[PDB]
Amino acid sequence: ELAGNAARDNKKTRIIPRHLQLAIRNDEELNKLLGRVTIAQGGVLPNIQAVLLPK
Amino acid sequence: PQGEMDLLDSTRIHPEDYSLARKMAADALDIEDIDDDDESAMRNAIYEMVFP
Amino acid sequence: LRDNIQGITKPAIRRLARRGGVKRISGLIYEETRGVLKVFLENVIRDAVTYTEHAKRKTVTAMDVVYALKRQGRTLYGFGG
Amino acid sequence: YPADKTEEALTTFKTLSQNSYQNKTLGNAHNGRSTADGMSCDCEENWDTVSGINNACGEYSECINRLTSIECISGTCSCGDDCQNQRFQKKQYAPIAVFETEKKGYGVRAQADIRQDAFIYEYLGEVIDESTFRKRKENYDNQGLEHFYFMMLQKGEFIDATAKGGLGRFCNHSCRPNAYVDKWEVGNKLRMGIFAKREIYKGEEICFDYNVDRYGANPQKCYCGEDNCIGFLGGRTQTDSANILPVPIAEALGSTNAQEQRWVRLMKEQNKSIKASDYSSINEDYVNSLEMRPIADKDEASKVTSALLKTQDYIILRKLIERVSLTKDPEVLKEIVRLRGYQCVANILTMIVLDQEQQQVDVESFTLSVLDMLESWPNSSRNRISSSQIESVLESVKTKLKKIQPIGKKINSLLNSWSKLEISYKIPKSQ
Amino acid sequence: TGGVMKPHRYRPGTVALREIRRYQKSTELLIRKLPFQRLVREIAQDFKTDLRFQSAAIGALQEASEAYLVGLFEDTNLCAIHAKRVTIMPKDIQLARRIRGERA
Amino acid sequence: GTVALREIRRYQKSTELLIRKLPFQRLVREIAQDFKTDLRFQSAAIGALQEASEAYLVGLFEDTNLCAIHAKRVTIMPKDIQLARRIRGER
Ligand SMILES: Nc1ncnc2c1ncn2[C@@H]1O[C@H](CSCC[C@H](N)C(=O)O)[C@@H](O)[C@H]1O
Ligand SMILES: [Zn+2]
Ligand SMILES: [Zn+2]
Ligand SMILES: [Zn+2]
Repeated sequence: ELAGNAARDNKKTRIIPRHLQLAIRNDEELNKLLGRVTIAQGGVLPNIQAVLLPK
Repeated sequence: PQGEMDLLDSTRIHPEDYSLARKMAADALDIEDIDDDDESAMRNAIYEMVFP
Repeated sequence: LRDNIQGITKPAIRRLARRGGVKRISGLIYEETRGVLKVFLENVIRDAVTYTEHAKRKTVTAMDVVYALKRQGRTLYGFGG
Repeated sequence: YPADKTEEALTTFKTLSQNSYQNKTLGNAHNGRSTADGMSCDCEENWDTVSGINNACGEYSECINRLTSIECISGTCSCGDDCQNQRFQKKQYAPIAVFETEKKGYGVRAQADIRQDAFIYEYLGEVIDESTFRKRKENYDNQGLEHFYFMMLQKGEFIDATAKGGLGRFCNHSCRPNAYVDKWEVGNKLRMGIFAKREIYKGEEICFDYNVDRYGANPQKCYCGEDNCIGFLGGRTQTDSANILPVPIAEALGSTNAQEQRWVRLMKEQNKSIKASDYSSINEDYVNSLEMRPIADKDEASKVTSALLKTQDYIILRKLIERVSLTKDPEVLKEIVRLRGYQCVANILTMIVLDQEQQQVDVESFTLSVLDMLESWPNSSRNRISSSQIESVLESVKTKLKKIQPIGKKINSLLNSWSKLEISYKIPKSQ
Repeated sequence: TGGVMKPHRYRPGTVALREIRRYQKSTELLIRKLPFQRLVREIAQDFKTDLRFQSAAIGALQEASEAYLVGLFEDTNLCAIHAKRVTIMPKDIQLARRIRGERA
Repeated sequence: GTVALREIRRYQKSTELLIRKLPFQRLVREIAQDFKTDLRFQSAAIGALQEASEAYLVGLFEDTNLCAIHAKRVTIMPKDIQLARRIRGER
């Protein structure tokens, strides 16, 4: 369900490992359960630190 | 100021008195580094006097 | 094959650091990343090799690799686990 | 102030509202690689209900696309339509006017006070390829045009502002500019904008650094009036070995492109260190190793006078004074008198024998090497000296170095010789 | 007067932040396949030779190594940010490994 | 500063528990009450909980001291606590 929703925000009809990684890492309890697993071809969530940005 | 055209060509002053007019203009502006033989400084002085 | 640790080139490790959100890279860090990558690969390769040797085989398969990784708490999904 | 010339400047060319393309392939972002996953900022649309303005992606907002020099596109970004990061597309230029002053042509002035980092005006023109650029450049050189109108959008792609463009073509070069050009991405295209480097007030001229590649063209003298002016329009040298000292200063020492080549070719190529191109630090070894020949040209004398007025180095002044010692042409000396060489020599003395950055013996050698041509030059009136009053400096330095008696006796002879000369008239003024 | 004005260069960090977004949006492998395969063979050679390596095993090893390196660099970026710096140093790598327990 | 090193040497050479027994016992009972009521507790379970919590807190303080050392400081701060917890994987 979460993977299909995340695909729907990406305007795609094909579920890929990227959408699965997005669905797992964006949900707190699912991230807690699947903490120590690496999703093949899943990539990384976009995260840029606040003080890393210029002023 | 060093160009081909001349300020005094638009006046009634004869060309034989151009250095006289430039010495008047240079001495009026309280310049002291001026020398009579330096035509360039005379032209600069008269240009800054008439068109500051 | 002789000293191909330099095959992990500087733009590649720069890309790997860049995915982690790192903005600036020190000039001395590359040897350290090569060393830690060598250590990790050494451990996983060792475990996969003894898994294969127990199986009386001469070719390391993906199942041994996924088994070794999962035994180190680094479970991998997508390769027949 | 100067009269407005905005409409007159506009009539000189075909005004454009947007950049024109020679073909649809040129000017595309990412070398034409269409990023179908366009970078969408995560900003939420902030609509002020009173003014009906979408305040999202503002100047002090944290829009990632704005920081990365990418403009939001309506209908694709979460910021919504009419966000505050559509400056190029909405064409919200700063209010500017056109005027004329000094030796410059038309120039752009700020009609209002403009904040720091604010977008001023989008540089407009025709996007052209390299061959079309070469053809147009050859045509303009045949036409004798004395104005640059080309900017490099990117590698192999140029923008011409000669016949068609915008008001930005009238901006003049400044060696200490208040604005700068930057490259931005709008959609799948590349734009060149002009942003304010500092706070600019109304009426002030808007200028940017040209950083111009000559492509082998001759230098053009810079009349910007900035104190940090290098005197000519250019940029980085086309190769190393090209300059070690500034031209006027290098040609003052008798050095040329060949002599500046030879030193670097003899040492840098043979494992000895020569720093990059920077005239803030003088390399004394090059100046000592330079060859010296007498001056017989008045333009070279003017360059020598400029070098005296500019260079602070002890060694460059030593070698220039030595070259003057070799020089014995009376007409060049009369030109130096007209240039008031005595005025420059007073400061050259003062910096070395009144301020003490060197050793007393070496300063004594310098003073003996600089009194000789002062003794030798033709002089016919104290009015030459009166433009410098260098006699006062001579008295101060003979009094300071009173223990070195040859310098004192030479200055005695020099002031005795100068005391006998005639004087010339200054018109009295009313009181 | 046919010269060209130059577009100058980007500020340090702008192209860095751009490529940060580009690599965090896309998912392709960042390590070259053949040098990594040779490195894996070099490490495996030290125990017992004549060991053939299936393509799927090499791909799994590459994916695991990339995931490990990305996690380590995230931790090292946190370490650098904690020390009021924006540049990561090897000391942050060693400290991250120390606190993670990988290094004794 | 001297008594800081004296306390470090004394506690690093000692082996007895540093958390007081009765407040920890009441804390354990108070925490366990809201999961299930009328709960009884063996003494050895409370001692095991105390020993495990003390070992965990000692390890956390050691890693926090390392984090404080990294930032050219000698005083530990809460930001060191959440840095150590974040890197170690707790949330
Ligand atoms: N500081 C400066 N000193 C001298 N010439 C300058 C200058 N800045 C710009 N220019 C001249 O202006 C050209 C750029 S086009 C600027 C507008 C043009 N002068 C006009 O009024 O139509 C340069 O190539 C140069 O010839
Ligand atoms: Zn935005
Ligand atoms: Zn926007
Ligand atoms: Zn200038």
